Amino acid sequence: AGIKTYLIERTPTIGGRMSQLDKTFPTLDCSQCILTPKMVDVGRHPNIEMMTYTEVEKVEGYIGNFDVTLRKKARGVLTPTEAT
Amino acid sequence: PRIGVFVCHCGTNIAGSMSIDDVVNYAKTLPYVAVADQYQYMCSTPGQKKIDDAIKEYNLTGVVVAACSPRLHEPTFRTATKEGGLNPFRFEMANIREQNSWVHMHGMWDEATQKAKDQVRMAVAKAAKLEDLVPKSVPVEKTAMVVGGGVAGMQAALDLASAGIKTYLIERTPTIGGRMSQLDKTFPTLDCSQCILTPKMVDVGRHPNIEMMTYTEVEKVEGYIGNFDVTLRKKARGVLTPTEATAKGIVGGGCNGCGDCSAVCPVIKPNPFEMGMAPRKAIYIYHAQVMPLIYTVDFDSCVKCGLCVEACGDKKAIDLEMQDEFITVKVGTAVLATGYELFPIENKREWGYKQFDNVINALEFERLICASGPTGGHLVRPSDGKTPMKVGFVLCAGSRDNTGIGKPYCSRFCCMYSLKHAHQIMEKIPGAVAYLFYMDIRSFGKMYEEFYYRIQHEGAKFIRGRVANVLEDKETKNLHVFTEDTLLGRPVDVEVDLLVLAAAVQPNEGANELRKKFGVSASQDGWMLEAHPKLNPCGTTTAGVFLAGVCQGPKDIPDTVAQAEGAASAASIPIHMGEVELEPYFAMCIDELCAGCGMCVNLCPYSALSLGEKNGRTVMVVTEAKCKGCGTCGGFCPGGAIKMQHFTTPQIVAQIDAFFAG
Amino acid sequence: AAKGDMLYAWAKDAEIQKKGECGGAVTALLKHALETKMVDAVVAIKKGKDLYDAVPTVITNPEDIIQTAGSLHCGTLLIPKLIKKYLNGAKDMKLAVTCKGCDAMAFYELAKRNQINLDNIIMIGVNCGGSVSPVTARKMISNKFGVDPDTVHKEEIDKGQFIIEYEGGHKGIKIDELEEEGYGRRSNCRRCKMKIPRQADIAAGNWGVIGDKAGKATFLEICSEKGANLVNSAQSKGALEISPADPKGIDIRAKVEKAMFNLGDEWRHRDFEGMGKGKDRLKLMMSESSKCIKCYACVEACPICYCIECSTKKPWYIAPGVLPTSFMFHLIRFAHVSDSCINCGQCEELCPMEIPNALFMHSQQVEIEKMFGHIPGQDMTPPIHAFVEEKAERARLDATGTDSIYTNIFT
Amino acid sequence: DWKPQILAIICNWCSYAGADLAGGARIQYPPTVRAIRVMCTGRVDMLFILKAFVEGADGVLVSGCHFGDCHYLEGNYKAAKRMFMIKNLLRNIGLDDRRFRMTFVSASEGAKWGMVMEDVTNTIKELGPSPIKEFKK
Amino acid sequence: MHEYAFFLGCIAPNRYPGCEASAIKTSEKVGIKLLPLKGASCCPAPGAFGSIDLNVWYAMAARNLVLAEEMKKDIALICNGCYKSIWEVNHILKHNDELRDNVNEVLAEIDMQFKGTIDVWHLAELYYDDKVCGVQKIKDSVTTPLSGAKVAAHYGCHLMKPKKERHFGDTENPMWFEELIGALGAEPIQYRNKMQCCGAGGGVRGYDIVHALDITNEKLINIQEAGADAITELCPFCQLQFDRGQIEIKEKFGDVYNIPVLHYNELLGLAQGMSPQDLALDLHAIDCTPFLQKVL
Amino acid sequence: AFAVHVNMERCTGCNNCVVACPVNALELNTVNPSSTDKIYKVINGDAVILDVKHELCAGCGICVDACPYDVIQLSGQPP
Ligand SMILES: Cc1cc2nc3c(=O)[nH]c(=O)nc-3n(C[C@H](O)[C@H](O)[C@H](O)COP(=O)(O)OP(=O)(O)OC[C@H]3O[C@@H](n4cnc5c(N)ncnc54)[C@H](O)[C@@H]3O)c2cc1C
Ligand SMILES: Cc1cc2nc3c(=O)[nH]c(=O)nc-3n(C[C@H](O)[C@H](O)[C@H](O)COP(=O)(O)OP(=O)(O)OC[C@H]3O[C@@H](n4cnc5c(N)ncnc54)[C@H](O)[C@@H]3O)c2cc1C
Ligand SMILES: Cc1cc2nc3c(=O)[nH]c(=O)nc-3n(C[C@H](O)[C@H](O)[C@H](O)COP(=O)(O)OP(=O)(O)OC[C@H]3O[C@@H](n4cnc5c(N)ncnc54)[C@H](O)[C@@H]3O)c2cc1C
Ligand code: SF4
Ligand code: SF4
Ligand code: SF4
Ligand code: SF4
Ligand code: SF4
Ligand code: SF4
Ligand code: SF4
Ligand code: SF4
Ligand code: SF4
Ligand code: SF4
Ligand code: SF4
Ligand code: SF4
Ligand code: FES
Repeated sequence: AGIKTYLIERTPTIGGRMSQLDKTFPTLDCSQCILTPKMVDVGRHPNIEMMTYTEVEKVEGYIGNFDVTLRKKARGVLTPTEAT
Repeated sequence: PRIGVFVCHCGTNIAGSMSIDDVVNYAKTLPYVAVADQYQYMCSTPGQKKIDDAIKEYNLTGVVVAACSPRLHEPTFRTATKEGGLNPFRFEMANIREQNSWVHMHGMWDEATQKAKDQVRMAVAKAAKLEDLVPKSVPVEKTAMVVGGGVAGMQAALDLASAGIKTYLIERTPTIGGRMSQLDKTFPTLDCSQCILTPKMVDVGRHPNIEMMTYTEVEKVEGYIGNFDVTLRKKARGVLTPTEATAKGIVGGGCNGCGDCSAVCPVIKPNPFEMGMAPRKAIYIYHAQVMPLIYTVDFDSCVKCGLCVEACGDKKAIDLEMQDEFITVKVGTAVLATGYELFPIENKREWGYKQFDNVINALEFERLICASGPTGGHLVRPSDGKTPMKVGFVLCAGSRDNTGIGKPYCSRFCCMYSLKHAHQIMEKIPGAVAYLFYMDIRSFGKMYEEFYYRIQHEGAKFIRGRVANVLEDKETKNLHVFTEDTLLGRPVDVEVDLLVLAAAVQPNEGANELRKKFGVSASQDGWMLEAHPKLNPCGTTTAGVFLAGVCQGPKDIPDTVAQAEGAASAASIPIHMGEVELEPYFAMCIDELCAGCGMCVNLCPYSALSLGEKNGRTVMVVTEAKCKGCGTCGGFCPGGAIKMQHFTTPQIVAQIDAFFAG
Repeated sequence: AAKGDMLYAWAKDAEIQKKGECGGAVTALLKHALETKMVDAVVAIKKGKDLYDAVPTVITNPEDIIQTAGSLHCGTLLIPKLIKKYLNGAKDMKLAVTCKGCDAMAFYELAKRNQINLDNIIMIGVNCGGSVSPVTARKMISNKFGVDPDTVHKEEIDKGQFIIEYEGGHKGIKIDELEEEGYGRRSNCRRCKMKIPRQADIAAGNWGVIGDKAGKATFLEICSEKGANLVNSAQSKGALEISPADPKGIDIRAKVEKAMFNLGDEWRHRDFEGMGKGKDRLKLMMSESSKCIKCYACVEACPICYCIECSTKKPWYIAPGVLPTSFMFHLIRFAHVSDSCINCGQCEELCPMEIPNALFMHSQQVEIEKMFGHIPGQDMTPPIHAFVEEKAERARLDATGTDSIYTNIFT
Repeated sequence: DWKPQILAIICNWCSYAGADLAGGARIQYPPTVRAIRVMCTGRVDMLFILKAFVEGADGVLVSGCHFGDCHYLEGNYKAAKRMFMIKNLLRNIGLDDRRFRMTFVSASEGAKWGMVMEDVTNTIKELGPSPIKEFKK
Repeated sequence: MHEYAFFLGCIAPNRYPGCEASAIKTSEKVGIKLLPLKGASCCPAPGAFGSIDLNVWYAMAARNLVLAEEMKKDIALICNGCYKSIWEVNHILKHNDELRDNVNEVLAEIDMQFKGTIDVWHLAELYYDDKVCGVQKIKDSVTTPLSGAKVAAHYGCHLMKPKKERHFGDTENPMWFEELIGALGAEPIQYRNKMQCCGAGGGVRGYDIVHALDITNEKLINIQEAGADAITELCPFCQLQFDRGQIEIKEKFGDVYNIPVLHYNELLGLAQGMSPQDLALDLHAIDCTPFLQKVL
Repeated sequence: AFAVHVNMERCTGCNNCVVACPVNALELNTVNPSSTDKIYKVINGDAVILDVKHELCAGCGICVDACPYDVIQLSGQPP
């Protein structure tokens, strides 16, 4: 829709439980396989700021402006962008 | 041309069926192949990096990936090919997993390897002849259409309008609201069903961005994701709104909903809103809470006595000679929300629905129990007007039935609404007992199990047995329900004063006609089909059309509203952007090969082909926006004057030739 | 006089009526149309040399149609494809064209494919009982008739025998006897069954003219309103005489037409079973077609071949330089033409390598016809693949009683 | 010494989906058929089939959507008419017309796709090598 | 005059011969010709013989079918149990190939083959069909009104059920047999649970007579409560149950009904003027004399 | 345009349904006969109604009132 978005995930990867599922009822599609495209879309979208392994420490504000403080947990490894 | 062949292992899903090393060496020795290489997961970031590095190093013209299905990973590898300095459409896949490995796993290995070599050869042959395409971008009209004015249609319309898109709300009936307007109280919260809808009906009626068009149908639809030229039939309502009256010149106004017309009309007919239990004149409203309070005239039953116009007087809202007006509207996207009707349960003769007076179905029970219904909210027996004291509820009536008469699916909400009706009778008639003849109570939603617990606590009897047949006592008109109590282990004969059938639901009347107008397919169950059953339950395969509500499958009001807002979001995605890219599979006429015979023109379902003047010669003209890439015309044309952009005859014939190469 | 009338017609002009094969009504009608300016030209056949040479001619001077009078039985040519190639498909000028049954069928095939303007063309159709190749007629006359062919004045197929008029007298031999000995009408003419061109605007013949007018009247059948107008105008301006036909003449016309149908069926049979069945027919077809030198005469002469570039010329189908050409060359013509082949024989008779193109194509056509029920060349019905219908497709799948297209399709 | 050469031309929206579903469900069948994947079966020109048979296809299979279920409203009616005519041509050129068939496989019929594969393989094995390969010489 | 082979099973010829006599006479009066079946036997009775061995059930029913096959005629029946055996084995062996094969190699020991060329009809079904004698033709043939008689119909179970295997329509409340009784002039009455089994099917009549009689007594109670003066039926099994079982109920229990039980062919004969002696109404356990006083 | 049904089983061939029908009596007994079609004709001893498609009857009851041993039923309701 065009809105810049932050995606906060506490774990080092996106996907959730459906990434753990093997096959999916009632269509018996490979659960991981169907998910793989949408994960790639999220990872490549320019309007999504994917922040994995991060939590929400505190939130203040209202409908207008939410001042959300995030904790970027020490991943220990640098992405290419951060390394550069 | 210089082609790179990259063979995925899919993490032993392919290497456990063929010899990837042998496939790779064969690809190396193939003609036109610059580099052949392999990786464990070509769909992963190192795999795309491998493709890009190979492109840069070897100056690759095209890329062939021997991997899973194109339907699974064309976008991924097309984007990987773009990132690397190529066109996305210089890429071709060889499906060697879902059509080689998973089907030739056992005891046949060199045969699967030979099949893989053949598929790689055919893919390389096509890719050596692919050339550059650029997807077509088409503008999107900034309006939207919502067909259906039920809760799902109203929610979708309000969502689009509040997002700012101008919206058309088409409803075949004179009022919006749908089935939820007929409901009396709502499970599991027991809120007044009509009351919750009323603010939202007022919002829809007042919203400046919503063009509410009640009592109107969709005659025809042509166009595509960009512009849908939708023709609407404005049925002759017979009565003028104040706006239309002022436009026609009557200053005094149109219809203010006073009711004098229906006070004087002498014709009396059944009310379809009240499922036929209640009278209504020829000029009428369904109920007093209809959103456009405009008093339709029923022209199939009006006798043109002219008393209504005399009653209306100076308002002059009634035009007895009105005819069906037709309007053509251009819209960008469309949302389908046609809802449902009750399956005809008179076909199940063992439950005497039409033949015994005191057997009704669940929407008739809901109208009988509502305080605004034909009764004063008092449930009485149809046979004699006396108050029942024992009421039976036949659950699964026509459902989970494989005999060919009923429906083979569960209708989702019939266990819950039967619990609601049992509660309503036990609380409205003191001392009345509810018997539910059930076969799998299905209270799965939020607070549903607690609702079930509360109903059992208030004292409904739950007999686990599907009703076998129903006999009517000749004198008291009481109904003898025969089944077995499967848990007790004995047959039963429960004599009730009123029997309620929880009938199955089916797609509304005319829904198949409308979904064929819009190009939507149907499910196995008969409901409208979605794009992907798991990850895309709103969109359809035809672009620009979205589903909302029970029309896609039975659901409760919460699930229906979630689906409706999801569909509104999906329909807003292309409108907010304003651009949308079409897939460059179009037909392109080669004019100095066209002979102007005009025979291909009738082979296009979408009328994309026509005969036109170019350089004096009459040749064929493709409306590239209307073309969909099927290929019928280009497979017909004897002279080869039609070129299919990514599936050209030279490409397909090169694939055939490569298959027979040895 | 009105769209269905059967008439006797002869020319008022005595010289036109002498030079006509019958009463000169085709040459009086063509002359009248030209000189009253219904049409801007006239495409007829004239002798260029000895009567064995038939030369098509566009005539604009009304003074030159007396030269077109008479029927040449050695005129085995086909007119409508010449009108598309060198007269711009009659898109701007009205024409009046004299045509046989195959020439009327070709007109309708090309008009289906939008290559000529039948609103502009007027078709005066002649009955045809068959045509002979000129050189084969010469050999016939030299050997079987025992005559020097240059001696012959006129020659005609009348009552199923080959009458020739030379200096000394006249002779006659049964065409069936000649056709057994290896002469006679062309093969496709033996198989032909389009004897009275009722799809044309007028049908003229010597069948059904009995009694005092047996050689000085033409049997006219008015087959359209355009032909009715032409005939009424000619009769009123006094270029043509009209008397209502004799009912006995109509009856025996029907009987001769029916007998010609039966003879055509017999020859269709004996030829199509002469080609073989099973893998023997594939060896016949493949060994014959291996002779093709790719002159493309069959493509350029076929009425149904209207494509700017033939697919037989596209390098992904046929290798450009390989001369012992593939069977694909003839498979591409079987696929594109066999659904509507009018059995004109031009492909067979213009082949330098003597390949039975018309026999192969008609053998396929007859049963594409009894499969789909489409008769080529009769009217504006679109070709079978240019008009596919939902209900008909359902019908043929249900008639097979099967879930696919595999078997229970043929008997 | 001889292995049948069968070529399939399957539409993208029902027959490719059905073959993919069979693979996903792990339905085994012999590895004798190789597919081409066009968008609709309306794309299939007659010259494709004839080119296959003259290059030496022992069999040809064309698989598409059921009648009334074409993704492009009516593109398989055109294909059905074309293949009926192709059946007639092969019978009259003297090649065995059961070397060619057209099956209608929906997107959910992976089992039926497997059965089609097995039956096509069996029929071509009974029929034997095509005669064109020796008639050419 | 349509011609049918007349199967004539065990109970009608050997216990209630008036039923078969009236069948032939009344069918001839209307446009139907009932031809004797040459050496037909017990249709292997579906309960008492199908319960023992389905393969020999198939073989004997097929032998009965191939007799009429050699006769080149369509079977006509007057028994619901015989209809079950004959018609259903015909239908099963017209479609099941391995069962055809098995029955054929059993029958080949007696020089006899089943090919499935004929059709099986119930006589009441023929009387109801419009191509063959219809309700109007029955009304025409009726010469004694039989007015002022309340008559209860028992359909039976093997004619109409299961409806997924037959073609007679609704099994919950059919009215077709009520139209045939209304054609005769007698008013058919409706009673509680009119579609209940009489209790004699499946060999229960022999295995547990008290159980079968209780099932029958439930029906007799409902019929008396309605007020019937006779019970029409289309099955000699059901007639035997309703006739003998009234006597056995009178002795084993203490219940007296004295309700005459008549086959529809016997009522049709009475309507068309046949005599009670010519119908052999003296061979029934329950006296028909009150009903005869009412309708005569 | 009603429908008449003749009980062939008790028809004696008396022909008083043919003589008395006023549509049959149109041909020979009218000045300038309008229509010359006939409902009944007694073929093989019983009255056959040629008016198969129920176009000429007018529910007069002259034929029902004529047959001596009532055998003609007149249906006044749409067939
Ligand atoms: C055994 C099993 C089998 C199933 N099989 C099927 C099946 O076949 N088909 C089917 O349709 N459904 C199936 N389901 C249900 C399905 O898993 C759910 O419908 C679905 O996963 C819901 O996804 P969700 O995004 O809401 O939650 P989740 O998938 O659980 O995702 C929540 C995500 O949020 C993250 N998160 C949580 N708390 C925080 C926080 N404070 N800050 C940041 N991130 C946070 C989590 O790490 C996780 O990544 C199955 C469920 C189970 C248990
Ligand atoms: C007896 C009963 C009791 C129920 N009780 C409850 C309850 O207590 N709680 C609950 O949550 N759910 C309940 N449900 C379910 C609930 O009714 C549905 O979830 C809900 O109504 C779905 O709404 P919808 O908008 O999708 O369809 P609908 O409400 O049916 O609305 C569809 C609308 O589209 C219109 N329409 C149809 N076809 C066309 C067309 N071609 N062109 C234009 N307009 C068209 C219709 O006229 C209608 O106005 C009950 C259902 C029944 C049958
Ligand atoms: C090859 C051939 C075979 C025929 N066979 C029969 C037959 O079996 N039975 C029958 O009744 N009639 C047959 N006819 C037609 C017969 O000649 C007519 O009776 C005659 O055309 C009547 O016209 P006419 O004498 O009145 O006018 P004519 O003055 O004869 O006019 C004849 C017209 O035909 C044109 N013409 C001549 N040769 C050809 C040709 N090869 N192709 C096309 N047009 C040509 C001339 O240019 C002229 O315009 C045949 C005609 C041809 C050309
Ligand atoms: S591209 Fe396909 S085959 Fe390769 S790893 Fe990914 S899913 Fe597996
Ligand atoms: S009388 Fe006129 S203004 Fe009042 S409700 Fe009727 S139509 Fe509307
Ligand atoms: S015209 Fe007469 S019948 Fe019609 S709505 Fe008005 S009052 Fe009623
Ligand atoms: S929701 Fe309940 S009552 Fe309705 S079909 Fe399903 S199980 Fe039966
Ligand atoms: S593209 Fe082909 S079919 Fe279409 S008009 Fe041109 S020549 Fe005819
Ligand atoms: S490919 Fe041809 S027939 Fe198909 S939609 Fe495009 S133009 Fe029309
Ligand atoms: S093909 Fe037929 S119409 Fe043409 S010349 Fe031969 S016989 Fe006459
Ligand atoms: S005319 Fe004969 S030689 Fe010439 S291309 Fe045709 S078949 Fe070949
Ligand atoms: S293929 Fe030959 S015989 Fe057939 S229409 Fe063309 S030129 Fe005439
Ligand atoms: S063979 Fe086919 S492609 Fe070639 S000219 Fe004839 S119709 Fe056109
Ligand atoms: S009712 Fe009158 S018109 Fe009809 S058949 Fe009898 S006599 Fe004739
Ligand atoms: S009047 Fe009666 S008895 Fe006489 S012929 Fe007519 S129907 Fe028969
Ligand atoms: S989409 Fe498969 S046949 Fe058309």
